[PDB]
Amino acid sequence: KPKPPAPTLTVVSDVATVAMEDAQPATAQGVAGGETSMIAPQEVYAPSK
Amino acid sequence: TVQAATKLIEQGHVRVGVEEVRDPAFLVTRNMEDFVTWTVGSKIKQNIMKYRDKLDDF
Amino acid sequence: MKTNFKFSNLLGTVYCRGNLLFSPDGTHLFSPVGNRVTVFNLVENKSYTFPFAHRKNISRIGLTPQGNLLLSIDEDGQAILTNVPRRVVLYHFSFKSPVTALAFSPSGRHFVVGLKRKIEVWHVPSTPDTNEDGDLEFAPFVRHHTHMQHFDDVRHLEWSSDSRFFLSASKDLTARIWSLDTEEGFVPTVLSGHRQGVVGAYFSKDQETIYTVSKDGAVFEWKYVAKPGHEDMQWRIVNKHFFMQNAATLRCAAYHAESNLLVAGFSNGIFGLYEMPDFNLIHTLSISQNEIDFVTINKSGEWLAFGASKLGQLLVWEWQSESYILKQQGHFDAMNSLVYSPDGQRIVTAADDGKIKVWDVESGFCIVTFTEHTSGVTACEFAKKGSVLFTASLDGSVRAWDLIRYRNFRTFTAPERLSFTCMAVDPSGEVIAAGSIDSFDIHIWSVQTGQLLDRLSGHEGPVSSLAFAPDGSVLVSGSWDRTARIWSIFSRTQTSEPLQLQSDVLDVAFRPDSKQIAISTLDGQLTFWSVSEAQQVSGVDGRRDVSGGRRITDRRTAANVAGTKNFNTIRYSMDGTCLLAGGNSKYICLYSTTTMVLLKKFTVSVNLSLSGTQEFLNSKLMTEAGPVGLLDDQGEASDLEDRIDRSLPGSKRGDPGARKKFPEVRVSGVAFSPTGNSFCAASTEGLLVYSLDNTVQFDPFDLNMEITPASTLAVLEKEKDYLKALVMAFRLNEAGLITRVYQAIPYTDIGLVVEQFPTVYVPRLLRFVAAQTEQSPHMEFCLLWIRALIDKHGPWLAANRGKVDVELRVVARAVAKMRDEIRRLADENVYMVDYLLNQ
Amino acid sequence: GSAIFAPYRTIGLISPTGVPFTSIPLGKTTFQITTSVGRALQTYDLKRGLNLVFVTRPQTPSDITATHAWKERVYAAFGDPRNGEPQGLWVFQRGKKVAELPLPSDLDQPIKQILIFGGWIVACALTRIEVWKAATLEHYTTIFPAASKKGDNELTGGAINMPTFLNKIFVGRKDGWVEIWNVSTGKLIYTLLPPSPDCGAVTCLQPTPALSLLAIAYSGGPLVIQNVLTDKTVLLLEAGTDDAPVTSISFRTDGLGAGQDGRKDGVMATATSVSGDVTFWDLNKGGRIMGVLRSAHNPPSRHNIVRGGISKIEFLAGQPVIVTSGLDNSLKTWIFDESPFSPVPRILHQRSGHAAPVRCLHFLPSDFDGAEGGNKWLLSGGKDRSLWGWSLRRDGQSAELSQGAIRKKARKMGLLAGTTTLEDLKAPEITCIASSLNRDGGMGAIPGKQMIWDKNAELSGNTGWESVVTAHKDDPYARTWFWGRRRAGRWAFKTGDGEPVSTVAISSCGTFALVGSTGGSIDMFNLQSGRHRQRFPSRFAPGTGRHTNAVTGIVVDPLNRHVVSCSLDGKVKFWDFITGNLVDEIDWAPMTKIIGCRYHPGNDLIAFACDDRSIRVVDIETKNTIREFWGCRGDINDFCFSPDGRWIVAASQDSIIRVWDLPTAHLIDAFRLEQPCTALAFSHTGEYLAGAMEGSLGVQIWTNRTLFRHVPTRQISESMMTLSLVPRSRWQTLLHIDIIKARNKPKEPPKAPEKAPFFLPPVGQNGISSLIPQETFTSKLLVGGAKGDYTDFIEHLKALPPAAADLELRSLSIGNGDEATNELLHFIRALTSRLVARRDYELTQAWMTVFLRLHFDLIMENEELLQALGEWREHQARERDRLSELVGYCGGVVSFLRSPRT
Amino acid sequence: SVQAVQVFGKKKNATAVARCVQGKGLIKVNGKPLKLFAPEILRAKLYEPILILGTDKFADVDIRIRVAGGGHTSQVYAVRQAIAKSIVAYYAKYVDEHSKNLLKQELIQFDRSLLVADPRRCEPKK
RNA sequence: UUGGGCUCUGUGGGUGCUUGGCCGCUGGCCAGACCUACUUCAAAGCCACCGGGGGUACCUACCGGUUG
Repeated sequence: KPKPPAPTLTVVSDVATVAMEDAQPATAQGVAGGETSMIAPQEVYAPSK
Repeated sequence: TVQAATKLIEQGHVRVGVEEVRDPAFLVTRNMEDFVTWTVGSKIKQNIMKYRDKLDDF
Repeated sequence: MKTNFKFSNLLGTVYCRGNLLFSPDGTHLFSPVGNRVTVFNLVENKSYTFPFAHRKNISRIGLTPQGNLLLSIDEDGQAILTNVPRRVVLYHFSFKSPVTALAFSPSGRHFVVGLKRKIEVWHVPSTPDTNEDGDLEFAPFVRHHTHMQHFDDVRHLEWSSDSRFFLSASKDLTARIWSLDTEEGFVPTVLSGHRQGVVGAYFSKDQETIYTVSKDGAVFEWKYVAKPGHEDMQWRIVNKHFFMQNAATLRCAAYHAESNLLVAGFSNGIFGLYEMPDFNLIHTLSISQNEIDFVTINKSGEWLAFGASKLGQLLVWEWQSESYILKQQGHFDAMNSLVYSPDGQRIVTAADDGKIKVWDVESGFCIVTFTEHTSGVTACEFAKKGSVLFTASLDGSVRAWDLIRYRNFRTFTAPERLSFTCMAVDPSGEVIAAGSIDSFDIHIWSVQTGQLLDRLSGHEGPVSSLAFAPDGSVLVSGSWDRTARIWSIFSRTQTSEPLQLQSDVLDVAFRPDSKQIAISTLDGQLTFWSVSEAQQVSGVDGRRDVSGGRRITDRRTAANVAGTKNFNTIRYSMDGTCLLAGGNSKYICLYSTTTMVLLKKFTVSVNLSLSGTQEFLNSKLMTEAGPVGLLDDQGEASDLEDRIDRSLPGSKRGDPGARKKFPEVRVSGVAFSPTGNSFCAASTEGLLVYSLDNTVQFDPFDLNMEITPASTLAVLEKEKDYLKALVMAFRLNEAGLITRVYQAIPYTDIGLVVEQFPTVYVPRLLRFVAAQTEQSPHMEFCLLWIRALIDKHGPWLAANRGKVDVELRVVARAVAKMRDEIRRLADENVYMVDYLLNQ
Repeated sequence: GSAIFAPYRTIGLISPTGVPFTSIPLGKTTFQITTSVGRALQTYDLKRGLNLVFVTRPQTPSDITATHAWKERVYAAFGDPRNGEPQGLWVFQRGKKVAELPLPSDLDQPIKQILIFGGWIVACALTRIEVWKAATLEHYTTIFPAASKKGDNELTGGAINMPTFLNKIFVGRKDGWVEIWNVSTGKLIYTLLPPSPDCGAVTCLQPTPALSLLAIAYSGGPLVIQNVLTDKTVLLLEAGTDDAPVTSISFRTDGLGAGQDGRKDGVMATATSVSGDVTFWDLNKGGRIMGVLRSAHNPPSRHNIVRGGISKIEFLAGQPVIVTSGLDNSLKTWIFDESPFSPVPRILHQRSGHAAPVRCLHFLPSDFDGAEGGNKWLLSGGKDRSLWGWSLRRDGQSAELSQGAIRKKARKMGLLAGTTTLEDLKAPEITCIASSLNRDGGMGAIPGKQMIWDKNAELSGNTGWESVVTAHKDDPYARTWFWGRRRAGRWAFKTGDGEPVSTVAISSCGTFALVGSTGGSIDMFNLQSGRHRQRFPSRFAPGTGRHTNAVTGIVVDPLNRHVVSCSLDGKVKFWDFITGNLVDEIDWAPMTKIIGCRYHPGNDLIAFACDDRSIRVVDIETKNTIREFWGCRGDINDFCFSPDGRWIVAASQDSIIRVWDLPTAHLIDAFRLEQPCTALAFSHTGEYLAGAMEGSLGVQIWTNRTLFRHVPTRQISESMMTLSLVPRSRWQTLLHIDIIKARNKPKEPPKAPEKAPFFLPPVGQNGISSLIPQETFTSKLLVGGAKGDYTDFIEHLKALPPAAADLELRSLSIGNGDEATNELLHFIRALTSRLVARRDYELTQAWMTVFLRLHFDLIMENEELLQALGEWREHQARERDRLSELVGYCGGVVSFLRSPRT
Repeated sequence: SVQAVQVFGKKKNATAVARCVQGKGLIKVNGKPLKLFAPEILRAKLYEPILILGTDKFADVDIRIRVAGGGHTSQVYAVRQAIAKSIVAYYAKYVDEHSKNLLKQELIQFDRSLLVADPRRCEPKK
């Protein structure tokens, strides 16, 4: 039995999927690949009270 | 006797889960004592079925 | 289908116990894995693998500085040389020693090799590539000089730049200078003075000073000056200094002589580099927790290459830019499972070490690592979208990643803490099915909300392998309670139908036509059922059809031996007509699903480090001390970090000590590919990616007697009956000809020929247009093709929809590549330019 | 010569000439036994088994008559000058020539033997001795013996050396005389005659271990040993008959082995070449006989095909081994023991080959892709009735296949001394073989020993059963063979008709084996059980497809669906296997007569050799002929496809090999051979081709120069918006080159010291990279814009690496504000030009996006570019409209096809 | 030596031991022969394995069968099962395993129960 | 098919792609030969695995002192 789940937080950035990947001379990803921000519009903003 | 048990599992009639086991230090935790049983094509298992008279040849 | 799968490339393991190389062109990287050598072309992201495969693992890789020729040597000294640009293997040759040291002269006329003590220099062989009217010789090498002037292991050799002298750096604190041929004003000479054996020794550019770099981190520069008493001169040291690495030795040492700068990697996994003749420290950094096994340098001298043995951990480091060129990490405990992607582009693996990683098929790289799980990671799967991935791992968490934002947008866990051995997902991308091994219950969670839905139950044992029928109507379980179990869930009754078997289950599969299931049980036989009428329709007993055995400490005969006689994992053909099935064995089997006979049998590995790769061991391996591959050879190690054994007594599964000398070969997973034509197998040789071999084999479809390539060209050019030419070209089924005519015909008659084309041939046609759309640059033309094709044969295509399933998928991925490839840029550019036009 | 194959090796042969072998001791341990293949020399270690140490390259243009071994080197005299062939003498060392020698010009004599001593080398040709200084390798002089008779002058016997004499050699004559020659000044110094001149011609002579004591052997029957300085007889032996002359002897030099107690010394061995039995004398009391190794080699016979006869015998020095070789391709070694005293020795190595030309050849299929490949085991069925698993890899793991204890059954019969012969006791000469190794489990297949050819299943069905079927000459049984145990197996089927077997093929699954009779019966056995599954036909019209004529050329479709039967006369019948019935016949009866079939799996291909000198290839899936090849002028001997399907190769009786490129239906290769080839074969990797000739025993093996180097031969004989080839990767990193640099930075930074060493040493090519090729790209663009053709600058922009490209594009400007000066505007014009040329749309949009991204402010600040911008915009609008319309249309309808039912 | 195959078959509470060895060819039940032991209508259900298999298979071996437990129709299905698993096991262990696999194909494709005592336990609709 | 058979016990190749035996090795030696000379200058540092709790007078390691 592994362990009870202890809650863990982990931060992500605003930079892109290419920043998430590892290191290599090319990005594999396409051209529309790269301009996605790793977070969602919700994350950058939602209207709220 | 645990000597003769070592001899068996060194020849390899003794399965765990679904694998066979050679390493005679495979520390059987309590969830696996219920599972560690005899292997597929074993003269031993066929001997047991011989004595208790169900010896399926299939 | 056309089932002739020659060995296409290795993949997913990235460095073995070996020596790195550059093409002299400065772009391609040679590196050894297992017993094959892969090349990474760096400029275009590409990799491939040669068609040879030694027996033992690679130990040395040397190149001809011309570039075309390669010699790679294994442990125990077996040797193979190949021509590179035409990737064929030329020769096999046996040193009588287990090789350690190797270098070719820059002149490319001889090479030197250092065996355990003996030093050798042989010629280079005249290649059939190089002579105009040439042949394979019998004895391809001719042995020029030997040298027994030397007292221990000979661990590095290096030529001069004028290809006339060479340096031998020993393991007995000595170096020696050696003449190629008998010079006049010369004596072959020694150089001594270190404290722990030298690793490198090299000439200067102006070949007067020579450097040595010796294992306790002591670099000595030597000049040939007079003795301190002034005809009489002497090789002595002009000066010396030490790397100030506190607490290790260096193992690896290399140095560019043109640009006069030196690099040294140490046991603490840091390396440094230095502007040499003045001895200033350029910089240094730590790469990896383990250590450095080998360093080598660009021919131009811009790039540095590190190979770290104990992990994957290749990295190539540009130094003056203080930047990585690449940082790759092949796995380091075995691979429990894998899948392809519904892209078809790339495949995802999940190891038992803790990392999961996404390999690209082209360009040999793990594009992505995730390390969110803390334990061994069993099975991995894809929802039909191919953008969400599901892993299930021993820590008790089913993690659910997204792959277009790269984050685990859920995790799951059972209430009482369990350890999922197996899982899958509904192809909806909406429901996850997991199966433990502690509690037998099979859980089902909602993707869209995450909170638990239903603990299915019914099982007299742990549930062993799970899958959804690809339509999504049926969940199928197999458990070790001798039983397989049809769970129909999404019906309003959530019903269950049993299926009694003969013994325990091991792996399940479906047919893309969702009517048929294939379950692979423990006696080893496959049983094939139709789902609706739950009746068994076929069976294959394949025990002798898979037994290959005789491991170390396997004291049954290779025939009798238990536990190598079952398929650990089967998988269906994308065309839906052939099983593939591999497991704890030596062999992968390939079965016909209807005729039930064996199509094909592949061996997984020729290697001999691994145990079960040959079904009989040999007498002269066996000693009066048991098998020789059981001696705890740890005592004869030079490093304390290699003398310790931090092992565990008796852990088969994940134990960090990694005693790991001589392991098994288990075909732990297989997977076809969603473009057909290729499949793969996850093994502890890394990962092997087989494909069909079309172009190397002539195959007529249904030929005639009058259809020659010249006949096709004639009716193409003079007669110009383009339809007839095309159908003859496909009928002949050869790549270059079909290419030629396809390029030839006009883009106005295209509608004519496709409207008159025959629909039996049309799917193979679709495939060919897909290949052209991808790799040939005649894009707009290929698009006119695909337009006319579907516009002419829609309702027939929609009528079958399944008999062409791979052709559909490949054309869809092709126009997706084109789509995301160009039209984003087109729209973005016209929008931007419209804006700046409008101020 | 050939335009494809180069003769790589005459494999399968150890000693086919009468040639005296040679053996140089080495170390205190090892011996080199070196014999002539017949084109090159070969050397064999003795201690490391008899594994092939060296072969010689290049081969010589003639037969090799003479060879000898000195310090390490081997001297090879070749060439019969009396008939055309040029001759000569070469020095190899480690198998490559290190020297040649000057020969006498006036040398019309083939050269018998070489002999090396003092510092001189000695050549005995036919009647005339030449000598060389071996130190400088120079012809010293030439010796000539004289006689009254052209009989009497002939240099037979030989010429050896007295162990301790000085520069003297010993020659024997055709007359019974022996002549001592001081070779220093070239002077006949003594002559000796034999007692009882009824003895005719000295046959062989050899110096004893004793001092000054020589053994001359006359054809007339006596041996004699003499004090070669007192010329007194020491021993005389009636040791040969006038029919059987002693032709090579060798003395033991050990110290023990005589006097009926093994302790005393003086044992010698004598050999003829009219028998194959060697003889051992104990010299001690008066020279008694002590024994006969009866039939060490095969006994020679003139009426028999089986070659025999014994070449030479050496007692190697100091040790009781004694090496024999004969004619029949066999090199054996024998040894005396001690503690049982042995009159005759026992065998302690042997290496053999055939005794006749190789009749059939067959590569073994792939050990799937494992250790073999396909090219390790070439199987040879040989007219001395054997079957040989040849290695091509390690030529000491080639093993004969045993038919059971054939040698023992002979020696308990009487076939050895003098009712048949040994090859008659074997199984008869082999017609054609066929194999599989799906289920030959290697060695421990069926543990315990199992009977042979006799006419249980848990244990077989675990490991592996018989795997190589073989049809013999005239026996209506068809034999089986284990391949895992190298031995004969336990099944030997009849025909059902009783007629002799014609051919036999085997399943893909290795289970079934079908035999093909000359009566027309086609029977099927299940091999593992020795049983009889299906007869063809069993019991179009069922129960009737019976072949009238001989059935040659069956093969299994690899699904076990069809069998395909080839009659001798007439027709090919595809049978439904599992029924046992005729499905479809095709008929070429009234014009042709098919002799054989070759089948290609994986492509559903059959080839037929038919008696009109034609080869008809039919694709079995479509049951109609696809090719018919017309090249043969002789009767087709053998023919086989290469596993690519690209070639079909044949050699007829016309001593000519032809090769057709199959799909092009053309004649690629054709060449002539010294003997017509009697069996070709092709390995399963496309690499090697095997062939066997007629008369020489042992095969030739060729490689595939087409596979290794591109050969451009095809000589039929008689006797619209495209893109560019840029790595899409390369422009992909060009598009995104900021963030890839950000990620290829490491997270931890390197540890620079405080005193950073300024002015890092120069790298790359001249301070810049190695990937920028070498000849002011500003000058390039400006000169294209001064001109109109931007193509040089453009292909150069293709020719940049990504970082240099990005750097070049960021280093653009307006400059002086004059119209001709702005990199920006002229770049825009370049892109327009590329678009209207419709060439590099991809790279166009790429450079467009990046350039706009990095120049937006200035081009907003100006408008003199913006007009050409709008022109570009229009062209872009048209092109993107057309293209995006096409691609979106297509991708959408393809989605709709993949998933219609929503 | 003397070949032996000893097989089981089973149903709700019948138990069918059957031994199959080399012989003339007879087929027996408890000590009485085959066409006689039954509720005299179900003898087709007894015959079914011989009639799928063709008797030219069966003319090698001898099949004793014992039975007990349960009612008639239980016994009957048991005997057909032990017949079949008998003759396929004897083909497994003393003639070619290829004839085993082909025979198993004929049998299973006819019906499953003829080789597998696929039993009935209780699991309704939960 | 003019002896048969079991069982045991030796030797030889094989059971991994064929480049020689030896030595003070660019040569020699396999019958071996010569056998002891020659010298400017000791050293750079670090780490280096015994099962847990426990006592510690003596030995030791260290750290800080003290006279001479």
